[PDB]
Amino acid sequence: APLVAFQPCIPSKLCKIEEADCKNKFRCDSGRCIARKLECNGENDCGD
Amino acid sequence: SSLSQSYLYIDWTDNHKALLVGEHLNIIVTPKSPYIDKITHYNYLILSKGKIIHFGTREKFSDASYQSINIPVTQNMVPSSRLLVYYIVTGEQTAELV
Amino acid sequence: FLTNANADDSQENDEPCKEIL
Amino acid sequence: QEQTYVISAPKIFRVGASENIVIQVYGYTEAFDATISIKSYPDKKFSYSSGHVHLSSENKFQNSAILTIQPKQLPGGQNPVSYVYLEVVSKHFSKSKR
Amino acid sequence: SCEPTRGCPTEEGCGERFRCFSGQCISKSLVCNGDSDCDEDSADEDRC
Amino acid sequence: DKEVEDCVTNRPCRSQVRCEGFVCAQTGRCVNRRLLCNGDNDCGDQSDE
Ligand SMILES: [Ca+2]
Repeated sequence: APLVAFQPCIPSKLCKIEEADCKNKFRCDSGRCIARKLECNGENDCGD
Repeated sequence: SSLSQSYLYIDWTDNHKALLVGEHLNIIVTPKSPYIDKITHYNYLILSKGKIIHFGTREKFSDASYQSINIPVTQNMVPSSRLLVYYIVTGEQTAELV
Repeated sequence: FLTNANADDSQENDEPCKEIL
Repeated sequence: QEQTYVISAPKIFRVGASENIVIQVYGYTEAFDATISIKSYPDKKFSYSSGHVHLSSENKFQNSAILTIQPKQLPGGQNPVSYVYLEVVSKHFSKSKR
Repeated sequence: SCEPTRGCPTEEGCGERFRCFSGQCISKSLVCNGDSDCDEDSADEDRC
Repeated sequence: DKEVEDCVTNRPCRSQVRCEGFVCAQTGRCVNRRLLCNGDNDCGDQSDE
């Protein structure tokens, strides 16, 4: 049998999560804030 | 920009000159679509201030044209009003709100 | 609107509108 | 996707206003019912207003409910409620939206 | 054969996501990615 | 092992299952409208292209 179980829920609170807003860094489409030196570097450094 | 290339064009001329209270408005609407076999009617909503004040349905005639929007412009419309018209149509499996 | 026919206006957000009539 | 629905509502609900909410269903050939409803958010604990509507060939599978948030039934407090759920329940479907 | 009390459930739509022809939903970042990102018959690659 | 003959018909028929697709000219296949002009024969007898 399973050792952990999950059930749907009607929650009872909001979400307090925040955006990256990551200063000088470059936000990849996956949200990873890679170093600005890697913008147009010619290798895929976002993975994306 | 219909992904299904299915459209609903309101034939009206958008006029800045007012309709008179209680008069019959008569608007044609043409549902051009790949799937006109399935559009047995379109539906319409008349919105005045914030509220959907009238709603209804408009059936296909055998000539492949539809009941026009034939409504008296009743007193609840008087500063201005807005007409919206819509249908859902099916492909073989997919569907689009037009 | 709420519909199962493949759209949701949740993808759109307001502007301080100025188109005039 | 042969069976489908639309519910259409004001962009913002005004508290204390008699908001009218249209329903249209498609692809159905036996009559049924739905309960368009306004509920508290996040929790869905409190139904602020609910209406019960019959969908049939005789209604051309269209209806509307008139629903309101009574100003005193909101929980109030120091910073006021900014969101609410519009829900539908029916045989065949349910969904809700902020 | 039987007359059901309980009704047949509907689909729900892909909303802001791209609907593939199967009924599965994929992110609009994957449309015209140059990969067949919908399983089975790609549709994400159509007429780009 | 079988014999077949024609008749006059006094009964209705509904045999046309419709096609939201495209009806291929020779084969009568209903291809989905996205399959036209893909550079490929989906009708069996090339009619989609
Ligand atoms: Ca083809």
